[PDB]
Amino acid sequence: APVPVTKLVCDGDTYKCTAYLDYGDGKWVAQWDTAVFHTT
Amino acid sequence: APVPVTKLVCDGDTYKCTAYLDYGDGKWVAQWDTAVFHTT
Amino acid sequence: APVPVTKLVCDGDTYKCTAYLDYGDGKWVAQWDTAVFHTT
Ligand SMILES: C[C@@H]1O[C@@H](O)[C@@H](O)[C@H](O)[C@@H]1O
Repeated sequence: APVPVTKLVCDGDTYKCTAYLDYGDGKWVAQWDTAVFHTT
Repeated sequence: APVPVTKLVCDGDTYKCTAYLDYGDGKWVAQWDTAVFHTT
Repeated sequence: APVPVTKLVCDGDTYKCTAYLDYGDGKWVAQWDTAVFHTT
């Protein structure tokens, strides 16, 4: 299936972004490595 | 030059994450792999 | 800690997504590599 993403967050401690999914009981997420930094 | 992401979707079987780009003919996408899992 | 992504863009020539983050002076972002392409 194609599973819709509801919203995103990212964490500078873990260097993970997390997508909340519209699926099942509402507590599934998708997660991936990201860089995080203060820009200019 | 960066363009808006219109939406995110996530495949149920591969956990491939697809971002639909607002640009030109509307058929451009971005893609990456993710880990999907169930939380508390 | 997880902070909201307020905006999401993708850059075709760099193959990078940039997430803008709701934190601090508002210049925090997150970035990851992506495949970019035109769909059928
Ligand atoms: C965007 C920020 O990134 C790092 O500085 C973290 O220590 C914060 O919790 C926040 O996630």
